[PDB]
Amino acid sequence: HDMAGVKALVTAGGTREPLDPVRFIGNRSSGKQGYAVARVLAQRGADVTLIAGNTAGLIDPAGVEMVHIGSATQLRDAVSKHAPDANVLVMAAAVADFRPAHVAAAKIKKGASEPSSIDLVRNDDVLAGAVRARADGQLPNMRAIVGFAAETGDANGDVLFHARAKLERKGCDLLVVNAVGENRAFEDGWLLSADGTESALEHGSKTLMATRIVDSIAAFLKSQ
Amino acid sequence: HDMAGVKALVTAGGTREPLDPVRFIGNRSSGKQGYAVARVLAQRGADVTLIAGNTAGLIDPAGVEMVHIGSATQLRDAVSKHAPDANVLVMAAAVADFRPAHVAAAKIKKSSIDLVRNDDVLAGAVRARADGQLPNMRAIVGFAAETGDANGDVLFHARAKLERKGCDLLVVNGWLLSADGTESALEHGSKTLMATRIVDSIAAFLKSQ
Ligand SMILES: Nc1ccn([C@@H]2O[C@H](COP(=O)(O)OP(=O)(O)OP(=O)(O)O)[C@@H](O)[C@H]2O)c(=O)n1
Ligand SMILES: Nc1ccn([C@@H]2O[C@H](COP(=O)(O)OP(=O)(O)OP(=O)(O)O)[C@@H](O)[C@H]2O)c(=O)n1
Ligand SMILES: COc1ccc2[nH]c(C(=O)O)cc2c1
Ligand SMILES: [Ca+2]
Ligand SMILES: [Ca+2]
Repeated sequence: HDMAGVKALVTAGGTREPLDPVRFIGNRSSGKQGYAVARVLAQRGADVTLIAGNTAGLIDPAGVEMVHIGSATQLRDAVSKHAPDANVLVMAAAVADFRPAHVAAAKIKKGASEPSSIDLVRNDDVLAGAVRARADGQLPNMRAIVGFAAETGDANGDVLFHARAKLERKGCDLLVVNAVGENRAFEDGWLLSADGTESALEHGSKTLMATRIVDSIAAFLKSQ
Repeated sequence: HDMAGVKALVTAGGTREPLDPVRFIGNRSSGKQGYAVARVLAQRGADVTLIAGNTAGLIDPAGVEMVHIGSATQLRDAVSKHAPDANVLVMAAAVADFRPAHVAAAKIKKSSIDLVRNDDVLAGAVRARADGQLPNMRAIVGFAAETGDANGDVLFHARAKLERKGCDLLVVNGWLLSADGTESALEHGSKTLMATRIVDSIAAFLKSQ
């Protein structure tokens, strides 16, 4: 029970930026990977609370207090509220970077006219505010902040050169890059610790992936 | 088994228009209504093909030919390949009306997005039949999604949609509008009963033909 006596808060799923009651803007996270690690935590003795975004269809993990949100701002409101109680923070949510400038209260009808263009307004970075909040002494309880990253690589640089920067810019303790697995085929794995450790993530299932991460988390709490 | 020897084509769920590998634009359909009709359809003897977009984790109906799609262009092309074989088309998919002007092949690293309209598949099916490309098509069904405003009721707007679209039946959400001008109400029973009233209403038409 390596995680006995730990209150752990995790975010999972992808957020939806409404355009109107029906249309919206999204990121392609199923949420399964985030659910998978919270489930392991509960297994290792951890006190888990799950903020989940649009992951319905998935079954609620046993022993985990669940809270549901929809927009990316609804996430920030949810995270801010439960955060000063948690010992560990895990942000496996694919949070939307932007949202429509205005939301109509009703459906927008399809016209025979040059389809207009959607202007955008930036959403609050939840993980960056939490590093600041702790840094400002607002988190006496927080012992661990874990991020998740997706990188493909550009001609600026590969997938790996890109997330050493993101780890340095966001300032979290561990960063999981390219870490979602496959149970079906065609469905780079990299753990970046804050020590400069670049342990690679074995290609495998969501569970072994989820196990290695909590495995990587526990060690840190012991080093602390 | 009133639907013996009937080839039937169904769409259900929603489409997703890529922005890049990760971001996309969609709708909020469950797919439940369409899956329910294909299910009821199969029960009465139909050769069912389900072109299915985004759902809530729904399970593929059985005895149903399934086709899975993501974008709306993937749907149009999916419907076109399978259309000349069917005797009935049921267009319960919530199809995206537009898609991004540009799609990135890789992730966009951290404004305004320009848009392009998607071809209206149901309208393309209604005229296609009128033009004699579908001797096999005997019934074409649309589904209306209305919230309403000050220009009219959810109800009025969709009297317009029946005339603009030109299909055999239009089911509004619970109400059902025939091409006779027939206007029926749907009791909010189970989606299973709604789907039952619907196929019953579809069947009635094929005899009136
Ligand atoms: N490009 C599109 C979009 C809609 N659909 C179909 O057209 C019907 C009408 O649905 P609705 O979205 O309410 O009609 P729209 O013409 O898109 O009206 P609106 O202005 O509300 O968007 C649905 O069966 C849907 O499957 C379609 O085939 N072609
Ligand atoms: N508004 C946001 C966006 C992301 N994150 C967190 O920051 C990490 C970065 O995820 P990713 O989307 O891959 O990177 P971005 O922050 O979007 O940066 P970029 O656009 O450069 O890829 C993730 O753990 C995510 O949960 C967050 O909480 N706040
Ligand atoms: C945008 O980056 C992504 C893309 C897909 C994803 N899936 C999951 C998951 O929780 O399974 C997380 C996640 C993040
Ligand atoms: Ca992003
Ligand atoms: Ca539409």
